Amino acid sequence: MEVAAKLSGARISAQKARLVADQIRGKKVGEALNLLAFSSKKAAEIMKKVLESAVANAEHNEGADVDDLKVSTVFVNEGRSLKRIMPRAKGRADRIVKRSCHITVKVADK
Amino acid sequence: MRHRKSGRHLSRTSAHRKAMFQNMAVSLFEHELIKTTLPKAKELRRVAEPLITLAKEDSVANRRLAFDRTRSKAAVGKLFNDLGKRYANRPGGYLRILKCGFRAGDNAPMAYVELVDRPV
Amino acid sequence: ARVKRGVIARRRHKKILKLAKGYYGARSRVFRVAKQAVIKAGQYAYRDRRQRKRQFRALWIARINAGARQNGLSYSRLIAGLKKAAIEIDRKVLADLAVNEKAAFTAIVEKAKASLA
Amino acid sequence: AVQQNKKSRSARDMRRSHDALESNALSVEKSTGEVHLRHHVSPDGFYRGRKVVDK
RNA sequence: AGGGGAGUGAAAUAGAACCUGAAACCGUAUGCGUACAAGCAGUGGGAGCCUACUUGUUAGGUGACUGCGUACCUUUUGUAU
RNA sequence: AACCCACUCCCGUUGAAAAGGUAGGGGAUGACUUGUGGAUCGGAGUGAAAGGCUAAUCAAGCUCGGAGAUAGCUGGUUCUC
RNA sequence: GGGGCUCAAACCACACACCGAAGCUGCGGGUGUCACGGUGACGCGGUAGAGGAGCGUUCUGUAAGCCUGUGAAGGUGAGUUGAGAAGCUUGCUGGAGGUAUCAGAAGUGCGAAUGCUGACAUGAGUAACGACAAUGGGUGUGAAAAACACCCACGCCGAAAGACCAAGGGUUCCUGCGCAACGUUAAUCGACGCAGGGUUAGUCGGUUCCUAAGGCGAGGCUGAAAAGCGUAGUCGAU
Ligand SMILES: [Mg+2]
Ligand SMILES: [Mg+2]
Ligand SMILES: [Mg+2]
Ligand SMILES: [Mg+2]
Ligand SMILES: [Mg+2]
Ligand SMILES: [Mg+2]
Ligand SMILES: [Mg+2]
Ligand SMILES: [Mg+2]
Ligand SMILES: [Mg+2]
Ligand SMILES: [Mg+2]
Ligand SMILES: [Mg+2]
Ligand SMILES: [Mg+2]
Ligand SMILES: [Mg+2]
Ligand SMILES: [Mg+2]
Ligand SMILES: [Mg+2]
Ligand SMILES: [Mg+2]
Ligand SMILES: [Mg+2]
Ligand SMILES: [Mg+2]
Ligand SMILES: [Mg+2]
Ligand SMILES: [Mg+2]
Ligand SMILES: [Mg+2]
Ligand SMILES: [Mg+2]
Ligand SMILES: [Mg+2]
Ligand SMILES: [Mg+2]
Ligand SMILES: [Mg+2]
Ligand SMILES: [Mg+2]
Ligand SMILES: [Mg+2]
Ligand SMILES: [Mg+2]
Ligand SMILES: [Mg+2]
Ligand SMILES: [Mg+2]
Ligand SMILES: [Mg+2]
Ligand SMILES: [Mg+2]
Ligand SMILES: [Mg+2]
Ligand SMILES: [Mg+2]
Ligand SMILES: [Mg+2]
Ligand SMILES: [Mg+2]
Ligand SMILES: [Mg+2]
Ligand SMILES: [Mg+2]
Ligand SMILES: [Mg+2]
Ligand SMILES: [Mg+2]
Ligand SMILES: [Mg+2]
Ligand SMILES: [Mg+2]
Ligand SMILES: [Mg+2]
Ligand SMILES: [Mg+2]
Ligand SMILES: [Mg+2]
Ligand SMILES: [Mg+2]
Ligand SMILES: [Mg+2]
Ligand SMILES: [Mg+2]
Ligand SMILES: [Mg+2]
Ligand SMILES: [Mg+2]
Ligand SMILES: [Mg+2]
Ligand SMILES: [Mg+2]
Ligand SMILES: [Mg+2]
Ligand SMILES: [Mg+2]
Ligand SMILES: [Mg+2]
Ligand SMILES: [Mg+2]
Ligand SMILES: [Mg+2]
Ligand SMILES: [Mg+2]
Ligand SMILES: [Mg+2]
Ligand SMILES: [Mg+2]
Ligand SMILES: [Mg+2]
Ligand SMILES: [Mg+2]
Ligand SMILES: [Mg+2]
Ligand SMILES: [Mg+2]
Ligand SMILES: [Mg+2]
Ligand SMILES: [Mg+2]
Ligand SMILES: [Mg+2]
Ligand SMILES: [Mg+2]
Ligand SMILES: [Mg+2]
Ligand SMILES: [Mg+2]
Ligand SMILES: [Mg+2]
Ligand SMILES: [Mg+2]
Ligand SMILES: [Mg+2]
Ligand SMILES: [Mg+2]
Ligand SMILES: [Mg+2]
Ligand SMILES: [Mg+2]
Ligand SMILES: [Mg+2]
Ligand SMILES: [Mg+2]
Ligand SMILES: [Mg+2]
Ligand SMILES: [Mg+2]
Ligand SMILES: [Mg+2]
Ligand SMILES: [Mg+2]
Ligand SMILES: [Mg+2]
Ligand SMILES: [Mg+2]
Ligand SMILES: [Mg+2]
Ligand SMILES: [Mg+2]
Ligand SMILES: [Mg+2]
Ligand SMILES: [Mg+2]
Ligand SMILES: [Mg+2]
Ligand SMILES: [Mg+2]
Ligand SMILES: [Mg+2]
Ligand SMILES: [Mg+2]
Ligand SMILES: [Mg+2]
Ligand SMILES: [Mg+2]
Ligand SMILES: [Mg+2]
Ligand SMILES: [Mg+2]
Ligand SMILES: [Mg+2]
Ligand SMILES: [Mg+2]
Repeated sequence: MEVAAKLSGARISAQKARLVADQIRGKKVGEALNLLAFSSKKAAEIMKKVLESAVANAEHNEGADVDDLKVSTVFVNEGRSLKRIMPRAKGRADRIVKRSCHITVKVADK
Repeated sequence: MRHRKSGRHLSRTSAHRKAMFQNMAVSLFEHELIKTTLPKAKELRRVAEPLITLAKEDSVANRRLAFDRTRSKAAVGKLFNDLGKRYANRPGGYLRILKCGFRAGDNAPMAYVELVDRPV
Repeated sequence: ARVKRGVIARRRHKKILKLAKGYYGARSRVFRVAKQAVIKAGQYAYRDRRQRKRQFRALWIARINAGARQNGLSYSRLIAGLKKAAIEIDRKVLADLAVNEKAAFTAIVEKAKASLA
Repeated sequence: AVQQNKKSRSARDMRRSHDALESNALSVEKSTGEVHLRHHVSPDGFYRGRKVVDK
């Protein structure tokens, strides 16, 4: 089985997004969706759309069932970062890095 | 310490705090159901409940006292005419507070304040 | 003829970093720290090829000492008797008989006592 | 003040061993079957088996 | 936005920030070690466990316990300094 | 009072600010303050004079050339036996 | 040095044994010099420094050759070979070039120079989010609203935090459609993106007329040259 779904350039840092990703690893799809629907973290809203579409890919493309599935694999990679400038005191400039990440969720009946 | 102390500061001055709970109580008697933050909803029942008790006895002295505390002519009219007659035999507890969730903007716990026997 | 260093510099770093396998932290993944660890590991290896011969001889002696006293003799009195009779077996073989061939070690010990030493 | 030596990979990951998030208390509304937060109004408008806000 | 199929192609992990695509750096998975233990982090010795196969005088991974052990460069009469 | 100035305290010192702010403070019809246009400059200008100011630069501005000035002084100097 | 030590595990004489270095010997190898015609003997710590012998990289000849889409260079593992720099053979990736041997030429070998240029860590998910006039509900739109619009109610300025000229800026002005980036948060909003539109003078401000300070200046006077001063003149608003 093992259908995947990826979200590249997710506008959030990887360390922030990995705290949510550890909550759903190995859990069933039915209960992993509830845990994300009642979470205050912003990453839980981004990762809920990736998981919800990985289940859809298992339906149209592989004719699976929602009940059998579970989250076999989930990981968060880094991505491209935007580099900006922040003006500080006494004529000094700081570099700001706006980080992103790649979110990948795999579901499987196995 | 704050042993045995009552009240919530809510990061406002006393004039601001006193003025904000007048608006909430005046809005509550008109809409019968409002949505606010949970900490603010719990400090409102110490303001809006003593006003409903006062309206059970209608007299010039009581209406003047009610207008000094809710400086709204409609709220004084709503009391003494609709509430206080509806709650004429209720030994307190005229408003109900229910947790409803958290705001999107800053994740603040919200609530529903309503009157107990709403016509709805 | 301009010469570019990219290809021979990479093979030279990789030889050092392959010898630093199994080390801790930056000692196995950054070249500057890994080069010093590889050089230091070669100083110890050179020096411990000498200690290895010292540490094993001290181990054989301590075990002949224990085996001789079960037969009623100290290590120094055993070696004096062994040189006196004729016997010239190693310390490495004597320590092996003490553990395993205890009945052969007993015959050698009572041979050394019979030499009146 | 500032560090005299940079921290290692293991040192900074040991400090983050207390950063794991918790799970909320979710109940199932007995009449219908909606999942809500415990002691909170349902996303539909039900609490303890009664319409309260009618959306 | 981004993806899962399907099509084009000799090849899409050649998909437009597109030949090859290293290192620092950041992850997931498996094997072994690790919560009574003091120090340049290695080396001499060394048990147990895991895998492979020519089934143990073999190969690979880990390294409990233990002897010894105060980085490199420069400048100096002389530096763990 | 407006306006011009900067005597004191505290805050700020990675500042809201490469010289400020809040409280008090001095002059306030004059040797006053100010807008617009113009004149004087690098061993030269201007100075109720502090070696002060001349574009956040002054016991001799900035820029391009002589110019890769010179450095008996620090630092560094790359594969093997 | 510690435990601990009293007819000692202290001290004074005598005796026999043992431990103990990379010292010496045994065994197996490599080298320097000298001698003899492969043996023999004496050696082989080393900074500054002198002397001898080599490896590898880029280009040229050998080469109109040899290898290569039945897979070049490059990348990444494994195995093996030398005393070393290093060589050799193969799995996977890659997809078109490489250069035996012996010579010739060098932009010929990097860990350091508070070296130069890019990328990425630690501090750390830490400080901070820019005046302490102040916000509370309802409704609407929307995928989504503390922040957008509208309503009810609060606060703040009011010799300004209101209105208007000049300088300076340059389309920021209005409307429709948008939210990637910009906005120290979100955004459906914007001084942001795209596209359209918008500025009407005999009397307002310029130009035109006149000059101040000052500038330029036909001839002219001066000055190695560039040029300086200046007359008639003509520019120059405040
Ligand atoms: Mg500035
Ligand atoms: Mg950083
Ligand atoms: Mg109490
Ligand atoms: Mg007051
Ligand atoms: Mg290099
Ligand atoms: Mg190790
Ligand atoms: Mg590594
Ligand atoms: Mg430190
Ligand atoms: Mg340090
Ligand atoms: Mg230091
Ligand atoms: Mg880790
Ligand atoms: Mg933490
Ligand atoms: Mg590929
Ligand atoms: Mg790229
Ligand atoms: Mg091509
Ligand atoms: Mg590529
Ligand atoms: Mg890599
Ligand atoms: Mg693990
Ligand atoms: Mg203990
Ligand atoms: Mg233990
Ligand atoms: Mg420790
Ligand atoms: Mg320690
Ligand atoms: Mg060991
Ligand atoms: Mg070993
Ligand atoms: Mg083994
Ligand atoms: Mg050890
Ligand atoms: Mg030790
Ligand atoms: Mg140095
Ligand atoms: Mg010195
Ligand atoms: Mg000295
Ligand atoms: Mg030290
Ligand atoms: Mg040191
Ligand atoms: Mg020393
Ligand atoms: Mg002024
Ligand atoms: Mg002054
Ligand atoms: Mg002063
Ligand atoms: Mg002062
Ligand atoms: Mg004061
Ligand atoms: Mg004054
Ligand atoms: Mg002042
Ligand atoms: Mg006076
Ligand atoms: Mg001027
Ligand atoms: Mg001038
Ligand atoms: Mg000058
Ligand atoms: Mg002076
Ligand atoms: Mg002067
Ligand atoms: Mg200056
Ligand atoms: Mg000078
Ligand atoms: Mg000059
Ligand atoms: Mg120079
Ligand atoms: Mg010169
Ligand atoms: Mg040096
Ligand atoms: Mg080398
Ligand atoms: Mg005695
Ligand atoms: Mg020896
Ligand atoms: Mg020797
Ligand atoms: Mg020999
Ligand atoms: Mg020598
Ligand atoms: Mg010697
Ligand atoms: Mg050639
Ligand atoms: Mg191939
Ligand atoms: Mg080449
Ligand atoms: Mg190849
Ligand atoms: Mg190879
Ligand atoms: Mg070609
Ligand atoms: Mg050639
Ligand atoms: Mg060079
Ligand atoms: Mg070097
Ligand atoms: Mg380098
Ligand atoms: Mg260097
Ligand atoms: Mg060096
Ligand atoms: Mg520095
Ligand atoms: Mg450097
Ligand atoms: Mg961090
Ligand atoms: Mg801290
Ligand atoms: Mg803190
Ligand atoms: Mg803070
Ligand atoms: Mg603030
Ligand atoms: Mg501040
Ligand atoms: Mg603000
Ligand atoms: Mg509102
Ligand atoms: Mg609303
Ligand atoms: Mg706000
Ligand atoms: Mg006022
Ligand atoms: Mg203009
Ligand atoms: Mg524009
Ligand atoms: Mg506009
Ligand atoms: Mg619009
Ligand atoms: Mg934003
Ligand atoms: Mg959004
Ligand atoms: Mg615009
Ligand atoms: Mg005129
Ligand atoms: Mg004139
Ligand atoms: Mg003139
Ligand atoms: Mg003339
Ligand atoms: Mg004129
Ligand atoms: Mg004119
Ligand atoms: Mg005018």
